[PDB]
Amino acid sequence: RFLKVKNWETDVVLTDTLHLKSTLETGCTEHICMGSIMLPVRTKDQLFPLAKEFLDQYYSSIKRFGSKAHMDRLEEVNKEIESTSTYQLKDTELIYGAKHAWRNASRCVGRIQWSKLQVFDARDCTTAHGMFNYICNHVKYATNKGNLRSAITIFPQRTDGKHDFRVWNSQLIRYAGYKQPDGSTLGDPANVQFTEICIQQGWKAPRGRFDVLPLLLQANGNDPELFQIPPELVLEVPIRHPKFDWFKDLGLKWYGLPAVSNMLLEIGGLEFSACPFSGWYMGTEIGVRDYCDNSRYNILEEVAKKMDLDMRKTSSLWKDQALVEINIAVLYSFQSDKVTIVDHHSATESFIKHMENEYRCRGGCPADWVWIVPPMSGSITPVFHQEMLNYRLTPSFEYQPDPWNTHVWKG
Amino acid sequence: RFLKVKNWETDVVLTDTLHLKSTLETGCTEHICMGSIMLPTKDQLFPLAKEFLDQYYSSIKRFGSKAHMDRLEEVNKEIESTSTYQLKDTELIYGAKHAWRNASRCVGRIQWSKLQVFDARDCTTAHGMFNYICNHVKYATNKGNLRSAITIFPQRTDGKHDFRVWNSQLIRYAGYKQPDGSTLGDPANVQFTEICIQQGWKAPRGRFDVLPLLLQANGNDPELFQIPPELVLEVPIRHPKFDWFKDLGLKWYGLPAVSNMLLEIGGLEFSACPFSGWYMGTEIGVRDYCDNSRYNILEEVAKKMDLDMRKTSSLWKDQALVEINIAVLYSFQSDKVTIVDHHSATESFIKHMENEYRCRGGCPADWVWIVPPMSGSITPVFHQEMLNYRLTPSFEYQPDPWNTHVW
Ligand code: HEM
Ligand code: HEM
Ligand SMILES: Cc1cc(N)nc(C[C@H]2CNC[C@H]2OCCNCc2ccco2)c1
Ligand SMILES: Cc1cc(N)nc(C[C@H]2CNC[C@H]2OCCNCc2ccco2)c1
Ligand SMILES: C[C@H](O)[C@H](O)[C@H]1CNc2nc(N)[nH]c(=O)c2N1
Ligand SMILES: C[C@H](O)[C@H](O)[C@H]1CNc2nc(N)[nH]c(=O)c2N1
Ligand SMILES: [Zn+2]
Repeated sequence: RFLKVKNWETDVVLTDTLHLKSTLETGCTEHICMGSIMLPVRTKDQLFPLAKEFLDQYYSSIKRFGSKAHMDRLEEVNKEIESTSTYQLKDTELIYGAKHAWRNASRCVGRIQWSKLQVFDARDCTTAHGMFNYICNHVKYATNKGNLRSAITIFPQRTDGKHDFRVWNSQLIRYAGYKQPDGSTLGDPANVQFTEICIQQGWKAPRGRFDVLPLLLQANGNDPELFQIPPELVLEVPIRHPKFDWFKDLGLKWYGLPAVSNMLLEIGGLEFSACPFSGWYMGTEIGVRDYCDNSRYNILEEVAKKMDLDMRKTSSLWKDQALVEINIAVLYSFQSDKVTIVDHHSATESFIKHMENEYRCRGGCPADWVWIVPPMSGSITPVFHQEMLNYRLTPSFEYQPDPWNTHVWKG
Repeated sequence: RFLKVKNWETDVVLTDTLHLKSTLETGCTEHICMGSIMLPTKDQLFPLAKEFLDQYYSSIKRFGSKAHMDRLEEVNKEIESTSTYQLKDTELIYGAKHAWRNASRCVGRIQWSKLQVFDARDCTTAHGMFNYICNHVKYATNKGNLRSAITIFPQRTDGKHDFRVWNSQLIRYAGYKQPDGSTLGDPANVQFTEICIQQGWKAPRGRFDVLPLLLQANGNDPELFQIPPELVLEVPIRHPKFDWFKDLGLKWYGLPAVSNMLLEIGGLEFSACPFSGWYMGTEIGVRDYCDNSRYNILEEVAKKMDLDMRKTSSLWKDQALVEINIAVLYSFQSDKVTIVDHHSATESFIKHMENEYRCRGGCPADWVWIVPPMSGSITPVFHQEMLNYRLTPSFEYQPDPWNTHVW
């Protein structure tokens, strides 16, 4: 079957056939659309089909489908599964699998870059100290003194689900949040519970507004351990505005490396529960979401105060005005310090080009409109006007429960 | 079967049960989400009538009463005999209000129970339709103090005698392609403008010419009518800070009035049912003015502001966007023409959602449409999970008449 999507700005119509290779479920039915829902131990029986499907994709991609090498690899994996109940990926397969999980990530606007991903194979890791060393190396490599390079580090796969590797941090680099007795929050309100966990584990908290959190690392199902990333490895950007000289005195900064560390990478039915990955920022992630969400740094009022905007009625659009100025500041600051960043106009235009190329060469590009459209200035970006089809392909990145909710404490 | 929605800003979780009363289909499957797609007999009619009358009698707390059983019988007899049926005034009013209540793409539904319903089921000609519509327009406008209204023309019969308003909205501006290759006025309306001309219209050929109504009664050929200009309330656009803003020569109309949809009530189809409310500022300032395929005014405005248009990262589009939208709101407010900003309308919609969850067990909502086209995440609806499903009575899209009609 064929499905069409239209761009309502250009009248360009694309035809999706790739959705036919979709296995996982969306959450939607013919009677309900769950498109705006945020969050909607394997046996041998379920594993060989998943392995076979993956290896068929891999071998097609290298133009060796049905070759002796393809057939021998199927037989070898087959035997490994029946005898050991799992299997190991070849290095080439791991790399392919990680690149494809990114390519298939329908909530990611940055996918034009998918084929340029440095993969660090950390499957020989055994301890939390080992994980710390791997993660420092990834941070240093990815940071590259401001010239950011995409990377992912992949720790050993799940076995019985009792021996999981996990990074407890939601991102490798984030700021602490501290709930005060008066109910106000110092730092990032998103990180309060995690900060509290770190403190209980023995972290000495400086208790400021931008304290970089320690890494909390779990190897082989053991209790997690704390490590401080060397500060010289944490690139940060002080935020200033090109025209407003008082902007610097708001005391804002942000880190340059966006690096998600709490997702699960599935490749050929194997589950990599610790697979931190990083790219570079789109400005709005910081300027809109991190700074201006009511439940995050919430700076809108203080900025608009300083700008002397009319704040007595929402219809003056003071919030919208202060919002644009903050986002100008973020982009100006990163550019001035030569730290890679992309604005939402550039990123969305590139995404449309990527999506069109994917339809031509791949037969489709699963995309989640709710996530792809930037959180300011939606309709003056081309993605707002682009119909998208959302479906799930593997290899993939998936959510998983927070480890403090499930971990069996050893003591 | 029972579904949760969470607001990620406030942690408020609501439980939806209303979706189980859902009739029509979404376009989505377990394999594919089509959430961002814009447009995805006697035997058939009785279940539809019964479903509707049950909910009606339930609403007036008379479910299972003799009057309920008697009406279901009377409608059954009428369908068996005539192949259709007629709604009581009370049913028509209830049905229209509920089609609005059920409109998953509408942010303004807190207002759904204050809808003036004009019953135009006795209309027979296009001049009649014109009269009804002028009366609707004048009532709704109310000298700037806008009141929500719908006018309901006769229902479909055999489908060869359709009433239709060919216009997409009652009030829109003409669009003309130039020898130049550019577009004068609204590029969205070029095809409709040519159809008007093809049928005789005296196109003044300007940037903001109120289109004529093109009205089809009883399946006949449509006829042209100019709405009396004193009935079309328009607003000149100026900025509270920028004295140069007026020189762009921008104006818009005060009355948003969709006229091309189909109202379905109890299986009956009302193919001409123009309805109107009042604007949310972004519809004009973001969409009408700034879409590239619309008036597309960002470049001109940015130039007048003397912003750096060399690089996208100066956010010159975003700066101008905000100013254009401040101007729209300021102008309407200054001329006392009802308008709502996107902060206010979305805050109201959240309150409405909570009311609907509490009093009805849910509220179908299409996040893609509900979140405003600017400043998305600084409005509360951005952080609100929404379930989208189709309830009846409903408003539905229908084919443009010029493709269907035979002359
Ligand atoms: C190279 C520069 C990149 C840019 C500008 C970018 C952009 C983004 C943005 C803006 C989001 C939404 C984030 C949010 O709102 O929470 C996102 C999501 C995501 N991206 Fe990227 N991305 C990049 C690289 C990467 C890389 C290297 C990977 C993995 C190898 C990746 C995989 C993902 C995934 C799985 C999501 C969904 C996250 C979630 O559900 O929370 N992206 N991307
Ligand atoms: C009273 C003030 C109202 C406000 C502020 C409002 C707000 C809106 C907005 C912003 C849209 C999106 C339109 C677009 O982006 O193209 C919309 C759509 C819609 N509204 Fe309302 N609305 C109001 C009254 C009404 C009334 C009176 C009705 C019917 C009785 C109605 C039914 C609908 C329907 C069916 C849609 C979807 C239209 C489509 O799919 O193109 N609304 N509403
Ligand atoms: C690799 C990468 C690159 C990039 N530009 N942005 C990201 C996303 C990071 C940087 N900004 C927000 C954060 O995402 C956090 C995870 N997504 C939100 C979420 C929270 C719960 C479920 O989904 C990741
Ligand atoms: C009753 C009403 C009130 C209001 N504030 N806004 C509207 C919507 C009007 C005023 N601005 C856009 C237009 O709707 C056009 C129809 N929707 C867009 C569309 C185009 C094709 C399919 O769907 C209607
Ligand atoms: C409820 C809603 O799905 C939720 O707030 C989503 C909307 N779109 C988003 N889009 C991006 N890129 N990131 C997000 O966190 C969200 N949040
Ligand atoms: C393709 C996409 O669905 C399309 O651009 C939609 C997005 N959201 C919208 N939202 C509203 N309110 N009105 C619209 O016309 C649209 N257009
Ligand atoms: Zn869906």
